[PDB]
Amino acid sequence: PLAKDKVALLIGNMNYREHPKLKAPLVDVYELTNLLRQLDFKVVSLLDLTEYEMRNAVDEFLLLLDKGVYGLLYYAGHGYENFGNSFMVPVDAPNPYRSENCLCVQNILKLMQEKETGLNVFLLDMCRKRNDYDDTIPTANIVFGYATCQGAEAFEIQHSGLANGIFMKFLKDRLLECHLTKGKQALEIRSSLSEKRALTDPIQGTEYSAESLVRNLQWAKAHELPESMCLKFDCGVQIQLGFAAEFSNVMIIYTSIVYKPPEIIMCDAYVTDFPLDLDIDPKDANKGTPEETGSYLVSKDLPKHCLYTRLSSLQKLKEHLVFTVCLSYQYSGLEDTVEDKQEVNVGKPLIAKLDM
Ligand SMILES: CC(C)c1c(NC(=O)Nc2cnc(-n3nccn3)c(Cl)c2)cnc2cc(Cl)nn12
Ligand SMILES: [Ca+2]
Ligand SMILES: [Ca+2]
Ligand SMILES: [Ca+2]
Ligand SMILES: [Ca+2]
Repeated sequence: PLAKDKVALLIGNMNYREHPKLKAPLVDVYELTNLLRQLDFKVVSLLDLTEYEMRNAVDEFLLLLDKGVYGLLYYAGHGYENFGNSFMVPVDAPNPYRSENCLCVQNILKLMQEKETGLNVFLLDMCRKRNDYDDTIPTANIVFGYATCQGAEAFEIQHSGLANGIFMKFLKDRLLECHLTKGKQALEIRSSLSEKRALTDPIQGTEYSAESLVRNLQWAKAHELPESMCLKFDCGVQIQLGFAAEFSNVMIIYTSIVYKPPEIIMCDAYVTDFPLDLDIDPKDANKGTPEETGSYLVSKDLPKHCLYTRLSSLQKLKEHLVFTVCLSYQYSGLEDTVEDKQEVNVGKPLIAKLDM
């Protein structure tokens, strides 16, 4: 068959405020978005959403689900279940959980089933609490997937490894064209298909469509990365300031000295003074690999020799992304290093441009 569009939303919640902090979602969201973009999906990938951010994100995904489109929703993070109703827990949720602070899976699912979409895929990779087992209880083209592990230890053991994410295996094996570890865990996959649907089905391809143009530009607005800069410093140094997206809400910056002038024999440069809403620890800025910042991106896909800084949390940017690049310089016979600065405005990078 054909897809009228291919749209995907991936949420990975990790940095929980009142609950144990998970680690696996970063990896598996990155890997699955890589897969999905190779399958022609436009993808949003958001780490660490609070209830409000998470609800706004899901609502705009649901607003893109239209007659004939193929929609994938993926969640990883803490979940709970009560009485047949499963809940995705946002990172700001209190302890104990409540339904009031959480997004109910079944509500998203009944809204996905409403649309007359050509394929709905909804995959959940939940860490349950230890004792939170299933309860005693009494369409469109749909694939529902639901994985559980009991406890963060079992979750993080089973998700340890590269490439071994349950739903990425499932989609590769079953929707195109990892040892069992200790603990309690479960997988549920349910499907109802009128005809065969696959993620490799062509998009119904338009030369001349306003609707297609709107869909592409609405997503592309949320993914404008800053136009990489080279800063002139008046002492004759030039510092190159480069950018990369790791997620829709995570940007890596990389600073490098592109040259020193004749008179300067020692030079060093770095970034500081980021917006407070992003909560950047400066010990996790200015590192000598992007791996040291906590990025999936490596020093062999990002360019060499830079100081690397990871700006996560870009959806929390109230205003403009503004920072100071600092220079240290030392003249050919001088006893002391000179310091210099310039302030950079970087705009509203990535999902920060939605301004919500
Ligand atoms: C419309 C487009 C950008 C889009 C989404 N939109 C959002 O995720 N919107 C959002 C809206 N608001 C907040 N937010 N509220 C407060 C702080 N952050 C966030 Cl995180 C996300 C979501 N999923 C998809 C998939 C495709 Cl394909 N496109 N797309
Ligand atoms: Ca239960
Ligand atoms: Ca993994
Ligand atoms: Ca604002
Ligand atoms: Ca001095």
